[PDB]
Amino acid sequence: RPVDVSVSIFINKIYGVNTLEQTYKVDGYIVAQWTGKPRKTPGDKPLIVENTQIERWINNGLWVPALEFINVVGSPDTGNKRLMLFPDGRVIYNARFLGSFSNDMDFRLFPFDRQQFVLELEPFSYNNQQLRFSDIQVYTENIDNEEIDEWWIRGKASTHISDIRYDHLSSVQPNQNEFSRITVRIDAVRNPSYYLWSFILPLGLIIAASWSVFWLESFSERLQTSFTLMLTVVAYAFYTSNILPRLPYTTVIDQMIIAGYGSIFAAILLIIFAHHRQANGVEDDLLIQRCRLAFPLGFLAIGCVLVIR
Amino acid sequence: RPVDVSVSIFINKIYGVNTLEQTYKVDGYIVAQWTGKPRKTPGDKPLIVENTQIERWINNGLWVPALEFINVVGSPDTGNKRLMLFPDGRVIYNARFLGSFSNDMDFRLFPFDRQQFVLELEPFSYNNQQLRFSDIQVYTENIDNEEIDEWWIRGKASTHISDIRYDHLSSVQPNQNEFSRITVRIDAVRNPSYYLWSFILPLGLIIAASWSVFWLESFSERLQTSFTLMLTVVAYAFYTSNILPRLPYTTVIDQMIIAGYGSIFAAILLIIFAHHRQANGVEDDLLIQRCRLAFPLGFLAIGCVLVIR
Amino acid sequence: RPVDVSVSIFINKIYGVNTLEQTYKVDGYIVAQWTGKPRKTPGDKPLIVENTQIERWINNGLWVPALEFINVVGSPDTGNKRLMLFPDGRVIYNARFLGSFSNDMDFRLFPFDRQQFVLELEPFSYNNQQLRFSDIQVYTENIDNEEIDEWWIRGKASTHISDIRYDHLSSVQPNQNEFSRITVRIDAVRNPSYYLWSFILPLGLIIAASWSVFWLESFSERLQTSFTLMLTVVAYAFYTSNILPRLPYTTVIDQMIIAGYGSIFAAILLIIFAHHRQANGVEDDLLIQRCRLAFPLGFLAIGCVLVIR
Amino acid sequence: RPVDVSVSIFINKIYGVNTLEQTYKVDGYIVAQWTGKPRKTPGDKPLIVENTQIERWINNGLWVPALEFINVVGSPDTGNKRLMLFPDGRVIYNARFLGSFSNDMDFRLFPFDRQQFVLELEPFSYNNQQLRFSDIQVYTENIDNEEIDEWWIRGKASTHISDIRYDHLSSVQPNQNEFSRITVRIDAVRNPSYYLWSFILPLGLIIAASWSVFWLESFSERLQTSFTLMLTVVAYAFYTSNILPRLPYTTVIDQMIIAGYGSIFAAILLIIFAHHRQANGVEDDLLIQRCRLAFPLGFLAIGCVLVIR
Amino acid sequence: RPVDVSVSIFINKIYGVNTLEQTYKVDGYIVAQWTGKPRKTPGDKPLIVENTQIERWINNGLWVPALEFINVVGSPDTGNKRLMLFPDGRVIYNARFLGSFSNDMDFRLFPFDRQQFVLELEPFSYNNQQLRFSDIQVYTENIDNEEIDEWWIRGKASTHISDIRYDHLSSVQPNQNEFSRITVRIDAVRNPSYYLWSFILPLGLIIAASWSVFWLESFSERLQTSFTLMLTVVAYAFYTSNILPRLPYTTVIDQMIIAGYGSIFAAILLIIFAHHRQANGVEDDLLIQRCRLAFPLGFLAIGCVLVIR
Ligand SMILES: FC(F)O[C@H](Cl)C(F)(F)F
Ligand SMILES: FC(F)O[C@H](Cl)C(F)(F)F
Repeated sequence: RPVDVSVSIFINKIYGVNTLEQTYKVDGYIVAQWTGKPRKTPGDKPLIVENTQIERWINNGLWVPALEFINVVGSPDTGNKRLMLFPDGRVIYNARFLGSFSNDMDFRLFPFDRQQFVLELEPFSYNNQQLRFSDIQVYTENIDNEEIDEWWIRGKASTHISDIRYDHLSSVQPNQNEFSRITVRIDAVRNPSYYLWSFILPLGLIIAASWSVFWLESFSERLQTSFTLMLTVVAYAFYTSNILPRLPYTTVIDQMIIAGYGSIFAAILLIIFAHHRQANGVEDDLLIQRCRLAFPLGFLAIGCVLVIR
Repeated sequence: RPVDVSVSIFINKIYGVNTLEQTYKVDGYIVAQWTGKPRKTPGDKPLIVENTQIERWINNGLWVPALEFINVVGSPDTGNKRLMLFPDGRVIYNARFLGSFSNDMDFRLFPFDRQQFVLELEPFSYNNQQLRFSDIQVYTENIDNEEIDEWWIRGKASTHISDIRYDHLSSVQPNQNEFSRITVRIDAVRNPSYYLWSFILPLGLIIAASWSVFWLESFSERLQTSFTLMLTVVAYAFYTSNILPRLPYTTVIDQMIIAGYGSIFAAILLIIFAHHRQANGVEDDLLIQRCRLAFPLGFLAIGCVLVIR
Repeated sequence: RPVDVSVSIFINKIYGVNTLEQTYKVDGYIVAQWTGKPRKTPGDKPLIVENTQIERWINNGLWVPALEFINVVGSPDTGNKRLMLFPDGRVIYNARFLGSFSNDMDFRLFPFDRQQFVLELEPFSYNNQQLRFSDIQVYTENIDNEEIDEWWIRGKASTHISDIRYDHLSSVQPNQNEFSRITVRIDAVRNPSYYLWSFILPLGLIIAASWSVFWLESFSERLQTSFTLMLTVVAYAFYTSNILPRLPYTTVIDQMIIAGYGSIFAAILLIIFAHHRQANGVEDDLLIQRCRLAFPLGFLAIGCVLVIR
Repeated sequence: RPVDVSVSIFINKIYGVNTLEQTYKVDGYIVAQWTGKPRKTPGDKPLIVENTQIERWINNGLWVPALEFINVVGSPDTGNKRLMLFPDGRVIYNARFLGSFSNDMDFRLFPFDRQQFVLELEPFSYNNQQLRFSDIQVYTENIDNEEIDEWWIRGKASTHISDIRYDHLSSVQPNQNEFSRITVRIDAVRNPSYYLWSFILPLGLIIAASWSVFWLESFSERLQTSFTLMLTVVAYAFYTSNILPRLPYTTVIDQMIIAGYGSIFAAILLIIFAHHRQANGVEDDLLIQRCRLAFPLGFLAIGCVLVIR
Repeated sequence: RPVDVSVSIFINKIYGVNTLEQTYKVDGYIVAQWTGKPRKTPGDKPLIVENTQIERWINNGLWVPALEFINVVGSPDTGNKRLMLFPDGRVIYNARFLGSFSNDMDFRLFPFDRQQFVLELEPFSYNNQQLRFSDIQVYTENIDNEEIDEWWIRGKASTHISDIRYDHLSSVQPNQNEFSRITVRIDAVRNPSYYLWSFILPLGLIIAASWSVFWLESFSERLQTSFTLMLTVVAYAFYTSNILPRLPYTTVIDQMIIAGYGSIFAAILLIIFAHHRQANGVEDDLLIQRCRLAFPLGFLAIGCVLVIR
């Protein structure tokens, strides 16, 4: 009894990740085929109906089922519409769309995270007793120049037809509450180049050269240099957070920065201590200089336990 | 006599809080059911009317009352509309919406604020003598990975149908001035993660380490260094202001920063004081040295009386 | 002859002031009542016609005159429309609007300026021989938590019906160049809180401690520290300009910064001077030290004639 | 043979110059008058048609020619449309518009540039054999409290009606390839106030005090300080470009900053030279000190011959 | 059998490249000519149908094939539409458009990159058995004062009609899967001035002057300065990244900055090494001074082999 509808989704561009909103843009076309009461067409050739005309055929009683992108955020930008009406009953709906879609996204592993871009498609009014998805095909471009792309799309789309029970329906009871839903998935990993070389590396180099505070010979030189190193971290904190995507949690890079702030406060506690440890007023040289290769290990080992995954 | 309307609101996403404008975005569906004069439907089965076709039934006189979101800011983006016409009189309105909504929002406890996301729903044209809200259902998705969300939704939505006296009317007098209104409330708190770890903590380390100025032994070392400390607070003031939400009042971090400005201006006053307090130019190294844990308590006390609540 | 129309304007939110464009947003409702040729209504009860149906009645020849917001910038976002048609002739137009409005805005005393939010309403086609405004009512909410509002609405709203002569007309001549215009005024003052505590004050502490450059005892110390003070000002300029509203002129704050810029250059010239004022190559430490209160007073005096308002 | 069209343009606001896009915003009204087939109006008084109704009259065969703003960027926001239909034949089209317009804009003398704001209006479909522009009237308010205005309008609008021959037309040949085009010009200059006091002047004070490095005593003092002077220029470059208009070229202010970078690199090149020029290792203070007026004049001499215009 | 369509594309402005999205905007006209069943026109002169009227003529069965821009991103803003209906059958569609287009864009050689802006035009429904592009003419303005333009368009546009096989179709079989496609390409190179003079050059000047650490005479001086130089580079990274285009990879300038980061970390390592390389702990001033001409040549040699393309 229920009508079988065949869907094909051609994906043109996935662009513009919104990190705070957990959304993304997808441009492509959607195709839908189903079969109805056969029809008299001008010539025994299939009939083509574009854009403003489809509305007219609907007023004469053509059944064109509303298919909703569930995880889209607000009505998508619809390009051209097409009905290809075959004389032998079958009907093809073809539409181009650009829409900003929503999905759960964990950005904690930035810049080395993998994400999956999803489309969720479901009919708006007719349940699986009325309209069901027979099959789903998703086609993607084959990207070869992905090294100039922000994201490396990682493997072909996965498809998934299932049924959804909306328990709370104000309608009827026997199975009038289940709807048939297509789900498209595309896996991807982030192109970590720019973030590796232009952010991670110099943060290391800076945190590195911070240790070279201990090879200054007076105390006065060492503590005062600590305040210029101090400022540099704040500056580097400002630099990253202004360019990196805003998020509600700490990333890898964010943590290196918290680590950089610690190492600098750490030295200030010691440099000030070594000036006062033992009697004689001795700048505990017994302590410093031994720190010239103590801290680069202390930071680098107690820093080797950031396995938050 | 009055028409009874039953409302169901499905909430999909509450995102994009706007601090300055006091708004937030809500994507969902809204459902309204009422019963009218029973009807001839094709088959004794309910009738489904999608989108552009609803306008047609209106011109032939189907009564579909406009229900307005009172606390929206501008006409919402409405996705698919749907009428389900049952033969036994009952009528179901189903429409998807995305809208920017307004409510009172206090951000003084940032990053530890609790908010109320609110919806207020009321008919646009018909009073409670004519149309009244019978009951209200609000459904919320269940967030399990809340550690990657901007906001933690805290408990299920509370609702309240109420009545409103509109004083200034051009209509008539006998009981023609009250309207039926749904009010949905959702409580939520901010995910304080990114801000404790990447803002509060280094502000402490910076504000703490400002104090290590008193462990320099020269006067020249002490006064000149605090000016490097001065630059560091403005840079940190600059960092915060660029990333934290724009507001028309001071937050806690805002106050700590001013305290940071004070702690350093205060210090410059003592350093200059202890050098000329006593006769002969003897540097009062009793005031200094006493300051080495005088300030870590004074600030830590005058900031421990930021109990403004 | 001319139709008297009674207007009521309900204001919900005045938000989103744009300083550079001198615009602001207003959300509210508008009511217009006038009386025409009496009508057949279903029941002796008034007829309610919403949204898409109003357009229909215009085509059957119903007169609904277009009332234009003079100072709106672009087509306002119209929410729900409603006609209330009375059997006794009279007609009530009700529509919700959100719109961006323009008015002259002087921001020179920022953050201590007062602005007035203005609405200017005038019919689009019909002069006052045809359509004139009988009376105008403006209703505004009671801001109770005004300490959490950015703008303090200061006294209830002002109203004023008037007539406007359009000299340059391509029409006729006979007093057909005058139009009936409602002009709503709302005065408001800026909540100067955030800017005092987080901008004016720390700028003071910074400008003040600039003066403590004269209590360094060396010439090298005094001269070299001022270059750091210099850096501290440029830094503070960047903090302010990036956060404060952008304008085509200098504000109060904009000037303080220029003063700090001056004072440091003033200090640099003295600090470099007292090193060469007297013969012997002796530092006129009479001059400096006089400066420990020449600048804190001199700057504070020739800068205390900042009665520029 | 051709229909004469008389145009009136009332300009309400010119705002929002986009420096990078070379565009500017214009709010106003446009009025076009022509004379046609005399007509029956209800009563012997002219007829008014508003908004949605103009379309209806177009369908019963009223000619209202589409007039295109040639240098607009994308379809403009048309507020109200109004048709005034005269019994003696004349037809007056009155429409309010807000649109983003384009013109070549050279911003190289910023902040001392003059721009001319242009409107170009031409019929979309009809040539000068068919439709021609009779006259163009442009009405502008006179902005007198121009001191809070970003731009000083250098007098009332100039116009130029001409004919434009389009080579590549797919139409017919004998004189059917020329179109009637109005060109409105408004001249204006930028108010250099804000940019003089808040950008030009403190850059001068800083570039000036940069020179006060030659008045430090040891070579260590002299060289170590210019690296802080260096940091200061970079801090100031950042301040400007983040607030000043975005462009594809160097401005005046841009160059001042390049000059400051030069002066400081120049001083370092000299400071290091005067230290090793002679044998004995003796400090060549003949070269230094002479530089105390070499740079303050050299920059001020080689910098007042920037007659690049 | 198939209809020949002759296309003309007039390009008005190419503006607003989005580096991240790999998009750019194009304003222009499109003209399409084909010949159909001849027609009786009012007078024996061609008929002009504008905008809303074209819509009407379609509903009575005028064939106007919808032509889609393949690589536009979202529904472009259609300006005026015009049908010119000739009596001898031919039909000309002319419409103005503004749209955002996508193409692969490689920005690695910034600011010296070349881009080609492409337009790809193809019918939405009709194959080359039904509709084909006969010829394509492309018209571009001649940029004469191109020195104020961000992009230099380099030569006339190249065009190419070709045919496209779509494999995955549910439609017909005998040659029914191929579509006709116009492809326009426009070459352009970037105006490298502003980025050369305001970014590359002062970056050189700073990276150079960084080297002058080796001419300070104390170890204390040389090392403490490296930390101030360190700060200057972080500042300069922030300035560039905030002003320059966002990309997913490192550019030439991004590389210069990493080099400055390296050179400074390089020196810190040597300065600290030269202090302990030799026995006695005496500063190996042999290594130093040799470094005064090691780095400007070493950096200039191993950095002139960044021919990475
Ligand atoms: F306040 C400062 F941080 O400003 C900039 Cl980044 C510095 F350090 F270069 F001066
Ligand atoms: F960074 C260096 F310039 O050192 C500190 Cl921040 C200054 F500016 F005070 F000199």
